[PDB]
Amino acid sequence: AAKDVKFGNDARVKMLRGVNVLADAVKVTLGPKGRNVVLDKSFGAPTITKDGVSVAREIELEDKFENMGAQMVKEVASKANDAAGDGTTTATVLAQAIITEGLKAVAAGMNPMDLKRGIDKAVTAAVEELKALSVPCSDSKAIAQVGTISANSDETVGKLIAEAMDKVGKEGVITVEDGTGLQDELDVVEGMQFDRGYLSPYFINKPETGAVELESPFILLADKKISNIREMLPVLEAVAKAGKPLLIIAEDVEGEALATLVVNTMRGIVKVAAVKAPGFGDRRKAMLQDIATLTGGTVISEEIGMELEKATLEDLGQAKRVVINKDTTTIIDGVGEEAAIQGRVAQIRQQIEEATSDYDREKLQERVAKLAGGVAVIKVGAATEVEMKEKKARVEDALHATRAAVEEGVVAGGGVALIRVASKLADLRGQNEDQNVGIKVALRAMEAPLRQIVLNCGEEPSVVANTVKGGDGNYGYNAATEEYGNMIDMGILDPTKVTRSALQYAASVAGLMITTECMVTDLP
Amino acid sequence: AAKDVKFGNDARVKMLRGVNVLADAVKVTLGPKGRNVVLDKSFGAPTITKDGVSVAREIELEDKFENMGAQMVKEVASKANDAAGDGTTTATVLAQAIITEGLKAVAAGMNPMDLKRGIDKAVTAAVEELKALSVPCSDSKAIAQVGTISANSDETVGKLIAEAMDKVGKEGVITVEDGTGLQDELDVVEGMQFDRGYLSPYFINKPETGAVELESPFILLADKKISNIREMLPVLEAVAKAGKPLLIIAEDVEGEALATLVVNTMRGIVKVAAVKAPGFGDRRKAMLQDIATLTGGTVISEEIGMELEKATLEDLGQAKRVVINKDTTTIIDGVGEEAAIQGRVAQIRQQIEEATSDYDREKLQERVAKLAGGVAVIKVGAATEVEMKEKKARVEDALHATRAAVEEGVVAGGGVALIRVASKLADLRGQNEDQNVGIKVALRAMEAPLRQIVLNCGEEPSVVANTVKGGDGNYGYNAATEEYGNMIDMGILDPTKVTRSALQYAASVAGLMITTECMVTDLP
Amino acid sequence: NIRPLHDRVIVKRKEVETKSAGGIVLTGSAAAKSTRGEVLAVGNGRILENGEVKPLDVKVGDIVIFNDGYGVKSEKIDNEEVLIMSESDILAIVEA
Ligand SMILES: Nc1ncnc2c1ncn2[C@@H]1O[C@H](COP(=O)(O)OP(=O)(O)OP(=O)(O)O)[C@@H](O)[C@H]1O
Ligand SMILES: Nc1ncnc2c1ncn2[C@@H]1O[C@H](COP(=O)(O)OP(=O)(O)OP(=O)(O)O)[C@@H](O)[C@H]1O
Ligand SMILES: [K+]
Ligand SMILES: [K+]
Ligand SMILES: [Mg+2]
Ligand SMILES: [Mg+2]
Repeated sequence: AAKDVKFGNDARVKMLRGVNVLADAVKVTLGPKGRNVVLDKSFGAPTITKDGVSVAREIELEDKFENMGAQMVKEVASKANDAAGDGTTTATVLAQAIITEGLKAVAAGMNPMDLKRGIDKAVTAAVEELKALSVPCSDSKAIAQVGTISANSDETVGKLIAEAMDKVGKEGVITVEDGTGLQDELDVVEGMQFDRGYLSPYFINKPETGAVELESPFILLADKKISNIREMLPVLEAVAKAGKPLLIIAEDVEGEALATLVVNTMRGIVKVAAVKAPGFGDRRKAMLQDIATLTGGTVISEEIGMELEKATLEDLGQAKRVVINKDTTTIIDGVGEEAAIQGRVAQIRQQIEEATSDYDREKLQERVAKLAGGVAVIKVGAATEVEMKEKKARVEDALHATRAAVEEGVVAGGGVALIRVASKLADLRGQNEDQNVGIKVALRAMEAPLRQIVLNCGEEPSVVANTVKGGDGNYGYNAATEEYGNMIDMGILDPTKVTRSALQYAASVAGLMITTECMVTDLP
Repeated sequence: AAKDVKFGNDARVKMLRGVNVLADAVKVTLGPKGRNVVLDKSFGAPTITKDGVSVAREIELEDKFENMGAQMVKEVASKANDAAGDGTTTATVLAQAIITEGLKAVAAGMNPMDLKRGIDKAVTAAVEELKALSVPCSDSKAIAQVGTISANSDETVGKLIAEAMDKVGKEGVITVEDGTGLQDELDVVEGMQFDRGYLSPYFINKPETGAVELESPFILLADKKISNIREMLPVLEAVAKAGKPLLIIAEDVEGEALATLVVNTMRGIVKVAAVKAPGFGDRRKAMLQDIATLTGGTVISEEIGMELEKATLEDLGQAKRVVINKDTTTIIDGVGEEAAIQGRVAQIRQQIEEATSDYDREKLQERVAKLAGGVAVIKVGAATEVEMKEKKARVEDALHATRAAVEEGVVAGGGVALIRVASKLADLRGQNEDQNVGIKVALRAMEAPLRQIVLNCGEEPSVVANTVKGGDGNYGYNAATEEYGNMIDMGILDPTKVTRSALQYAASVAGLMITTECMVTDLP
Repeated sequence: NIRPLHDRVIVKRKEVETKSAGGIVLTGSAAAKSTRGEVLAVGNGRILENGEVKPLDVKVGDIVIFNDGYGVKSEKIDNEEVLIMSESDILAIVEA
């Protein structure tokens, strides 16, 4: 359709007004004293949230140029949530401050391209200084503090996430889901815990629990679906000769074969039980082979060539314990070679590195946590649905912050890290004066997270920013108690990945936005 | 679409106006002197209701920010109805009072996050004090009083529900349905009373009633559907040798088999009667096994292995009496082992605990009541459809209140339980002054149910609140007689679960709502 | 023990060739069921229109080629799979 075209300072003012609207919506949540934002949902109750990415996503303005500004600065929070999962509010606070100060220098006649080059140089040096300033975060108390701070100073969430990471180890996978109670519940599972139940209700060895218990059972892995008892009849006879129980992981055991095997189960000759193979095509085979590696067995398939008729006891897998139930199944201490397990771990890690999709990579990480280590599920307990959503978002942010802490390290929180970085970058210079001014607006905008935290606390941002800049090291401002001290000692830690990602994405988008002169939108 | 964004006190005022609209619609029904609300239904006559959850559901406002407030505070009544089924009006009264007093402290410059923390601490301590203050409610007179009070002081409803729980016992299931008469009717059925009639009209042994009566009959449970007489022909011959009547519970009896068995019925060799198995797949087997456990028999199925040809008299179930009618079928004194019966109750109770869906869990509870205990159906009698709906809602609320009374206990009604709890929590303190103020607004808002009850009575809420606070123990205000006295002696009891749930959900939503600063909605 | 009747023969099918001529191992339908098998039991012989029994040209223990179809039947003797056919279904005897 027809277009409205704005040029120069008019377009810059409209875009900055949109950025200010989005950033003022976002930044009322920053810090521990930050407040919540209600987002109207056309389907369901409104969402009360303290995370900046949701309130950034929900912002869309009537003025098309202001809507441009809002969308472009919303990209900052979207990217910061995609990469680190935390610091979206900090990223938007940084992006707004670079844009306002960058447009001040743009209105001062300085070249926006050179300003963007200066911002990029300053933020590259800032990332280097953050990496130098960072301390690795491996101990449990530091992780608990990171999870607490990232969850609006909720010590319960931080300690629960610290315990979960301690339980599942470094290779473990932790996810957050809703709970039925009012309290946070941690559910840690070990070994293979694929979510398929028994094909028939009659396998139950323990009727008082509905769970089949198999002590040191054999494990058959059929990559094909079976409906006749003929094929594994030699295997069934060999198992009956051995006398140990047998568990089948197959694509489908149904009809005739299933009926005869449950009949043989209640006859007592074989304590057999069959369950469906997990996943779907191109994924079922890989983690079926993972189960085989864990249990020291081999998968029976037509592609690999051997049939169930020539399958023997050596072909079948081995574990010390097997638990069947309605929804899932647990295999405890599969008898497999350790070196093969680590080789499979390395292979799936290489697949993770080669994976360019979040879904495939997260499935591979889940498989790694299944075969090695454990899986933790955090049930968010809340009296109401809106508190469930708010607490779930906070726990997710805390989990992402703990993951970023172990990935890259921690720095002093509350924006003190960016303050120290900007203080260290005082002598950085560009190629010309416009680049130096861009560096200076980048350094000044690194004070924006601390200033906005103090503004949310109700104190004076200038006084506290100058006081923190006067101090050295991790000395900073406790925004909850409104005091001063070594931010590490008071447990206010920020993930280096979160702060660095927020700074980088804010700098990139903000430089691209201050470089603009003309904006072309649709007419109202 | 484009968004309107409101910040700070403007957004808080709009949200509070919406909350006030919903809560003023809801709270005109609180107490015995509370009035009714007419809700327009686009399909059918308007609904006159005294329950606060229907009024809360039907409130939606033109102003989008006020509509946010309305939906958020409607979540309180929705959650209170989902959890306890009663006290939705009390929950909305509590939620509104916390929000108004919380926003008063928010406007007073106090930190909303610390106010929410104080409210949560005060309400946790309040739940503890309600649990300490509660007395278990097992006697029939207390149950009758709870059902009466929860049904707008209707003694007939309370005494009917007390008689129903006395008849069906603790394991029984009681439900409310529309009646054809003008009076309330109680219909209690014992044993298995699944709702399938005879497959053919000619089975009727008693033509003057249309009901087949079988005295000490054999029962055959066919999981599969049968269309040929050959399979149970050995069983039919064995039954004819025994001479006792036989009842079939099958998936379907049709065609040649059905014709052969009805012909043999009117020939007098066997007194057989075949009916459909209840329910559908994955639930039919479980309740068929329940019938087998009750009658001491075994279900014939292909999965279990034994066929109808190999079925014998020992395989068939045994009962003392069987009644067949057009819609249902009653089995009286099924001859089964008691220990197996209680093991089945334990298994289905474990399934109930594992069940996370209301439909599946209520079907399991209905199965438990069928196998052990009884099932009561209360027919609501009213001269008109609108009175039918109103009386049905009142009886449903009374039933939920009696269930909560046996589940958790009872306390003094009329909001005096919350008054005593707030009096006990006078010395509770938070981590700072904002948390202490949040505790204080929680304690003050616990007086809101009593104050709104007095307001509905037309008296002065402050005088009565001070008079009740001056008293100790269960001394309180009879709102029907406008008198004072021991509320337990006066028969005004509230379920501890109902009051505690109302307080908890009101506190959670109200704290989350007072924490807000910005609200983002669609443009009008 | 099983011995057949009239003009029919009891034959154990030879093992399927797992590997092809040049060392290529065939599996599945490539390892198709062998038409050759050793003779386990020979019947008395064909009965003609005159009622005389004419002894069969096949002998016990000789590898022969059989044609699978409606004529051939499957059976299990001492937990081993054998095939049942008539002398017409037997194509030829393998010698040397
Ligand atoms: N008690 C505290 N004292 C000082 N600074 C604090 C305190 N608690 C949190 N902070 C700081 O607040 C900053 C941002 O907090 P918050 O979690 O609200 O924002 P965010 O991470 O930018 O947001 P989002 O979850 O939307 O990504 C962090 O830099 C953190 O160090
Ligand atoms: N005669 C009475 N004297 C004093 N208090 C009474 C009397 N009858 C009822 N009440 C009190 O009235 C309060 C609320 O009554 P009502 O049943 O109308 O509301 P509710 O249970 O909050 O609402 P809803 O059915 O919508 O969930 C209860 O706390 C109850 O103890
Ligand atoms: K935030
Ligand atoms: K009411
Ligand atoms: Mg955050
Ligand atoms: Mg009520």
